[PDB]
Amino acid sequence: HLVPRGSNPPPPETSNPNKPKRQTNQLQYLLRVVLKTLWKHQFAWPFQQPVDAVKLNLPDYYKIIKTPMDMGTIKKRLENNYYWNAQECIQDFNTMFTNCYIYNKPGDDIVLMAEALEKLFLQKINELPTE
Ligand SMILES: CCc1noc2cc(OC)c(NS(=O)(=O)c3ccccc3OC)cc12
Repeated sequence: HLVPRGSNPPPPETSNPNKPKRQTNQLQYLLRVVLKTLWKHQFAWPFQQPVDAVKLNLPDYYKIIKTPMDMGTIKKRLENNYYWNAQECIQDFNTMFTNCYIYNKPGDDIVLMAEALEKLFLQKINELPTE
């Protein structure tokens, strides 16, 4: 391991009692449809939890990525009704993807994984119900 255990940041928050939130049918769909389908995809597993820079030997990760996001966080945010609207959640997915494409080079296996999840994401977003 390039770096000691403990060198991960605290994960992104999944609750914030003073943050405004609302349940919308669009947020319900984000959980029930979008998250559940990407979650069980064969390429999801690197995205199901915060990047463990220690375990995975990416000691530079949190030098480069200052706004981390992952689908474990997003799943928790949806289940806990953290969001005010669908857009704040979509923002989280886009942040997760962009981080991957910033950190890695095009064609790297991790990027092909993210690209495939992103394709499916965008397909499922396409059918977002009207509020
Ligand atoms: C969002 C998770 C992530 N973003 O960028 C990464 C780069 C990684 O190692 C190259 C790893 N390491 S890994 O063992 O989880 C891994 C996953 C898929 C393909 C290759 C790979 O490690 C070489 C993870 C990420």
